[PDB]
Amino acid sequence: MSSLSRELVFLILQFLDEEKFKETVHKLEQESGFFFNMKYFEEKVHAGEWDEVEKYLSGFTKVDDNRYSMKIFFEIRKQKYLEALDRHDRAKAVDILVKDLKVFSTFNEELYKEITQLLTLENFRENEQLSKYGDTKSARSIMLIELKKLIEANPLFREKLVFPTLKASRLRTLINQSLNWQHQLCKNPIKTLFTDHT
Amino acid sequence: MSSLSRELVFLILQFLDEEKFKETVHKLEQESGFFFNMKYFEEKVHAGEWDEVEKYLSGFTKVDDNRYSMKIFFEIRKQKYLEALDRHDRAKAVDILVKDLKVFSTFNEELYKEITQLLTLENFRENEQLSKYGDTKSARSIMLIELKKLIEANPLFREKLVFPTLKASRLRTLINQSLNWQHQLCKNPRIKTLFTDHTC
Amino acid sequence: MSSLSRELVFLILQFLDEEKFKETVHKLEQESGFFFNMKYFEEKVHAGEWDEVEKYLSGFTKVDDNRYSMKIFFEIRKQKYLEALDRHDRAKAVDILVKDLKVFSTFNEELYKEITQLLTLENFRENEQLSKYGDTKSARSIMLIELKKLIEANPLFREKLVFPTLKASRLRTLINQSLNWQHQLCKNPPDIKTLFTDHTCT
Amino acid sequence: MSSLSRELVFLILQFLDEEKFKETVHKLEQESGFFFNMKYFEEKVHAGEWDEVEKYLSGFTKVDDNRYSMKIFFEIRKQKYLEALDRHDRAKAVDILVKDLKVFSTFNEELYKEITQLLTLENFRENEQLSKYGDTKSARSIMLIELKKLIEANPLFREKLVFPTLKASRLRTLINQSLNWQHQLCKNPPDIKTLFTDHTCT
Amino acid sequence: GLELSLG
Amino acid sequence: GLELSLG
Amino acid sequence: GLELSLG
Amino acid sequence: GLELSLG
Repeated sequence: MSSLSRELVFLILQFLDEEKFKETVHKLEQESGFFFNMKYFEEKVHAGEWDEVEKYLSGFTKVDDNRYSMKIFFEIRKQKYLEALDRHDRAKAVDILVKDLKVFSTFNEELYKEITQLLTLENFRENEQLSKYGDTKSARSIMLIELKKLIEANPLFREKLVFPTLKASRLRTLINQSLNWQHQLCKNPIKTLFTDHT
Repeated sequence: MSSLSRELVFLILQFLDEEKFKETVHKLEQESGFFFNMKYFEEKVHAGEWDEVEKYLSGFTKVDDNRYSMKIFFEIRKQKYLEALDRHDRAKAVDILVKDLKVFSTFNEELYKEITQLLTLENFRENEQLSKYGDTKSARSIMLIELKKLIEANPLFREKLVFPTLKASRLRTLINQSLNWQHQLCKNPRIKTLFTDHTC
Repeated sequence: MSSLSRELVFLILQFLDEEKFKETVHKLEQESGFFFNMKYFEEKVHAGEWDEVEKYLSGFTKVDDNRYSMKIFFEIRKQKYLEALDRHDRAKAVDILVKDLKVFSTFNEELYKEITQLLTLENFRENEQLSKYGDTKSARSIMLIELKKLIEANPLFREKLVFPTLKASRLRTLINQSLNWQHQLCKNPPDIKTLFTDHTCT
Repeated sequence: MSSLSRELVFLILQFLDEEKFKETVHKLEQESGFFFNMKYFEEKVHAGEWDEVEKYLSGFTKVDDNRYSMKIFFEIRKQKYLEALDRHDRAKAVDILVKDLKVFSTFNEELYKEITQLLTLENFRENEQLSKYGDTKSARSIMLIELKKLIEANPLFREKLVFPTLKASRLRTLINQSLNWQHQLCKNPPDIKTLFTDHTCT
Repeated sequence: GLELSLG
Repeated sequence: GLELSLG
Repeated sequence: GLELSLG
Repeated sequence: GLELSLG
């Protein structure tokens, strides 16, 4: 990508947000990988929308890219798992354990066993390391604080955490100039943006 | 929306497609409701991604807008239901029957009952009208043919099915002109940003 | 079976009850089919123990024996079904509907359809015929009243509903007499060891 | 003593068996705790009826009564667990692990840990010690082979494993003798009415 | 009378 | 027109 | 001997 | 400490 194209994505991001296309904004952020939206990330973590969180993240890093992005996913899947235990859905808890958490077993053998053994507890807070866990809403908040730090420290997010700042509707402003350049000369000043004004 | 703004969305759609941001293209199609992408729709129906299908459609019509769009959702939710039965997931089948299909009962009480009674069959192919449903793959395909017709006839989609045609990268070309307009107000020649107007 | 043998089963029932072997008493009632114990049946219906209810009944009648015994099983399985709906366990509700209730369809096509469609209601009390079903506890009670009538009128149960009346421990008394008859044949009359072989003095 | 009511149970047991009341035989075996029917136990272990298996055992011993009977319950519950794993029912496996296997957690922390971890294997035969557990049928039979050694060696079963020796139908001949004691008291003479009350002509 | 029904 | 049906 | 074990 | 942990 050029820096022109990269900059153009940002203008588009601003435009889409102003026109209130909310889901398109975050799909664009994700697929371009140019801007990571913390506010959005927090909102999704609090709502516990775990599939969307991992999907949004996936535009910026994969699970095994580095030790930072590896702990990010681990933390998310650990909370997913604990919530499953907490509503006593042991069917879901085991599924998460095998599908989502097993990748971390390869290099953390003992930890994977320790996490597995929480299945046999009446309450996982019987484990002293998890004894400090207070409710879903609070646990999510606590975890979110940890994630924000991990992302801000992640070298793959390094140039991605700050939106530029622009006068509103910069894209519309540029478009207007093109009409000035086109719709000048030959025709001034409803017709399209599809072809040049003459 | 002006026709300016509407056309600008189309430019954006072309750009996004060229940069291969596929998912962003379809979110924009959906949220703007300006262009319905058949190719995409087909791809998702074949994949059985019903959640996304209904979500994409939701950008263009509600279930009760008209008889065409009503039959479209009905067909989609019926196939959803039958697939649930076919994988023997009767918990999901009942969930679909109440959440998705119940709205159609009011208008057809008898069909809803007939469809409900399929829960108790060993195979819904015991019903003669459904005795012909041979595959998940094939059924989706048959159904898709029907949806395309329903969509093409639907008055809410009628003017939304054909993309305009533009030379490649029209938006990139327009942006270029704004840079030409900015720098022609400069003193002498002969980039930096699109964020503020460029000068010397 | 002789009526001697039949009577012996009753003695045993009394003995088993006195020794408080609770489950053995009702297995014997069931397997012999000689006595249907209402008191026990009621207790189990209130408790909602449906698998044991149908198993106890199965010692006396099958579902298709007669129109009384048909309605009895239908009522039990209907309540079973409604309870599943009431706890919103639609997975269980459909399992019941297909395994237990489908047998009644052949001869009731329309009712089976009507019952099936209760799955799609927010609450089956939206159906006017069921609009009065207020409690699991109360429903069981109402239904139980109906079953008692059906059982008492059922021709297969008609001579099985009343226990005889006996002095306490009749079996122990009889056993005692057998020991008296054994030892009165003695010409040295210690002592008597066991019941496994006849006693003698020696 | 109560050596009577114990003896009287065997007589009743024998009778119940002659009349083919199978389930009454085993409830009584279980509830009296007087005779352990190995033949029945094996039949139920092969059939995998673990609930009936364990409740039958309960009439005889608890999990913590002695080291033998505690290996007895563990081997059964382990098998219960592995079977769930093998049919890929991970939900049932966790419940078995927690309700049933969890008792052994305390003195065998580590064994319980190794055993929990089988949930995450694609097939638990990937574990070293389980590399030969192959088939359900064989697993049940192999375990049953040792359970048998364990039940027989257990002090609580040692006197309960072998049935007494009796002429067939010892209870009926006794009833016959008791009625004979009734009628050599009466005048004047082979015609019976009931066992409920004592026989009198004259 | 003896026929099956919902309530 | 566009009647809903099973087939 | 009577120790509980995996196999 | 980037090591993963329960805490």
